[PDB]
Amino acid sequence: SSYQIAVLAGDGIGPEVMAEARKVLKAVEARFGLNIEYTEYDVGGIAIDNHGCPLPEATLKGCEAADAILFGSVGGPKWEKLPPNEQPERGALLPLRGHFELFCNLRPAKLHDGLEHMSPLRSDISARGFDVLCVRELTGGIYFGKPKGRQGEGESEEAFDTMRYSRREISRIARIAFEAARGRRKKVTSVDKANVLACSVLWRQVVEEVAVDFPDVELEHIYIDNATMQLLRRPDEFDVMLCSNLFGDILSDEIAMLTGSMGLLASASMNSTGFGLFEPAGGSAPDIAGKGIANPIAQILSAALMLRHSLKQEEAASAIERAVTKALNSGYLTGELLSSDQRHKAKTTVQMGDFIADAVKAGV
Amino acid sequence: SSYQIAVLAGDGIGPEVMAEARKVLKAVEARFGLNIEYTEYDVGGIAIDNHGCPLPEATLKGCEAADAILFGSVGGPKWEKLPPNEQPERGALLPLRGHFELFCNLRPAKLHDGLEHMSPLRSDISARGFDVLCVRELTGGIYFGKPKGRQGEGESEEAFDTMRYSRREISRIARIAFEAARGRRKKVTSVDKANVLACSVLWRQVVEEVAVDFPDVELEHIYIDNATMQLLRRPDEFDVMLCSNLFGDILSDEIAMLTGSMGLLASASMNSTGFGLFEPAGGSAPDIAGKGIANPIAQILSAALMLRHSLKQEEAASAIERAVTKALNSGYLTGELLSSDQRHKAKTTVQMGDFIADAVKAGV
Ligand SMILES: CC(C)[C@H](C(=O)O)[C@@H](O)C(=O)O
Ligand SMILES: CC(C)[C@H](C(=O)O)[C@@H](O)C(=O)O
Ligand SMILES: [Mg+2]
Ligand SMILES: [Mg+2]
Repeated sequence: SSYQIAVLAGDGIGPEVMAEARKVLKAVEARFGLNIEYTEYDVGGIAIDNHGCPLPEATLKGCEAADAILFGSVGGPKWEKLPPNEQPERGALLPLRGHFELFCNLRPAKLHDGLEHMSPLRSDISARGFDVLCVRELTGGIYFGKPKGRQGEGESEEAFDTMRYSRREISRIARIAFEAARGRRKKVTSVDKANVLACSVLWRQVVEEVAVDFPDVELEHIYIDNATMQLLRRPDEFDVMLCSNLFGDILSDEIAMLTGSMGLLASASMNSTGFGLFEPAGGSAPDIAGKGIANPIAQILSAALMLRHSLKQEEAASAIERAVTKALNSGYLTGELLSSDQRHKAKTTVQMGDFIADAVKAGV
Repeated sequence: SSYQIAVLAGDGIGPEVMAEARKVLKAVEARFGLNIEYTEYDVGGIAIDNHGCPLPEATLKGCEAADAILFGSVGGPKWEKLPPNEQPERGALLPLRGHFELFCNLRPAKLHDGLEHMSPLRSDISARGFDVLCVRELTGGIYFGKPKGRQGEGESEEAFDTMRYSRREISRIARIAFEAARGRRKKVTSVDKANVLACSVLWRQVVEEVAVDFPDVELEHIYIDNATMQLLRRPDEFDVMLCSNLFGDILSDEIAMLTGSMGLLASASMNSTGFGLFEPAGGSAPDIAGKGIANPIAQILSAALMLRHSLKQEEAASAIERAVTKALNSGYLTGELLSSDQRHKAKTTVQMGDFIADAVKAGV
């Protein structure tokens, strides 16, 4: 039967990189005999312009009818004057995560062979490589906890946010981390602030409870402040990093920047039934939008993660991943991945998409 | 009149680096005619061993009678089996900050001339230098907010922590940041998560209120996740970074590690009357304790900050800072500051203290 994908390209470079993801997907559909239908919906900035809000009713209903959401990027200068609490990025993402109970965020990041020099780390550290999967709990903690608000006036006006976690919420994300570790390098590093936070005392406790089901996986705990430091000295010693909502927000961006290659990084946000939202790690880069410069790899790898986790099409997901590897080691690189004495070897967004789609079609 | 200093050397390397701070201070007392008396008290690990708790009554009362606290480092392997919530570091520091209302934490970090190569940043980034002062609010936010605890049992057992800030608490730390910026490079960067947290919406609002008193200082706002990334790409563009409690905990460690030289970094925690606690940024390094290897610079610069901020002895504080600079550019370096082909040029803890004290005495 026909899978149904909701396509939410958003703002900035979203539509131009989404076009290349669709191109690649068409090559995969033909090679593997998949029947996939796509419907496009406004989200973010474009939705505010066209409908008055960043997540229109029609869009939300469209996602409810889909097997997965293939998401681009949202936001730009034009809407920053809106209060930070009505801007498009938060306005679209928090309710989507909340509505669909997308509790599990996966953010894989690795240094690719040959591109170590783009990392902002010292060259002897980046030479060692790294490959870290950040597992972030997405629907609990301080993002959605109540009470939240403010009271009082004048000097004594106060605001409050509540961080809350239940054993059940911790155990379900921890299990995901352990199962992932089992397929990787069998180490989970859980990140908390258990010397200060009641939530973190419970976090650490529950993670140790879950660990009894995985005697083959090594478990260590690290404080969030220390983790930001250790990622700079020994990123090669981490495998799976397991984080609460806010800690994962922070650490995943640190790790992404350590690659030096955010155009290569994708993200999956999923619920327990396998429905998810799949997006590039980076932003909407409105200043390069419309010029065919943007790197479509992150959006293409988003589609690969969607095939794998939501559609259960492992062979098709793998084929995309290998087509990307082929591009990277055949010199098909975009401008931001070249030292700028090389900048004239740069491929455009379309050339990248064509190459990758052709590779899939050729049986890579 | 006689100043009174409470000396809390703590664990690990604390006592051996504290001895060098006292040595330097004796040279300063003679050169500037200061009358300072010191009383030593147990804190941390040693206090648990000798008194059953990390912050004995006698120690707390001793700090109440002092003009300032000169603090070493607390913690070590021996006490980690204690729950993270009874260990010495949290057990000593949170109640001290709480009791004395030490709302303002200053954590200056800079790359020193000639030591850029110790930074874990790529050499073209570290070559540009940086000098960032982290101002962290220390007594509010999620560290001390109520309610805090847990309820329920089994799968539905839940924990909670509450982040709370008042206009008054935000305005007082913001003013400190702006006044510091005014003496530095006239830029404050305020760090928040205003797209998610009610506290951060209020934070950003109050900081903009305070800014009207400082039309000469540039103000920008950045999200905490983005800040962790931008520190890796352009640390030279930041001057004063203004942070809430938890965000400052995280960012200040990231910045410290970017120096590559944590043995050079000191911290001040102060209340509005000028009483403070002054400590090295790093930990107690129990594995090198007792060998005369530890770098005493951080502890010596702690004493300089104490002279400046608590005792109002600017000339004496400055003299120490220049004696440290003299050591660094006369090849007086400890082992961790040398590439290990150079490791035999290393000076010991005592040699460093002697050199620095002699320099102060010679009128540096
Ligand atoms: C836009 C914002 C609400 C979001 C988050 O904080 O989760 C973003 O920073 C992220 O990492 O996806
Ligand atoms: C020991 C711990 C409570 C403390 C904090 O979180 O403030 C420490 O990490 C720090 O940075 O001083
Ligand atoms: Mg983020
Ligand atoms: Mg800390």
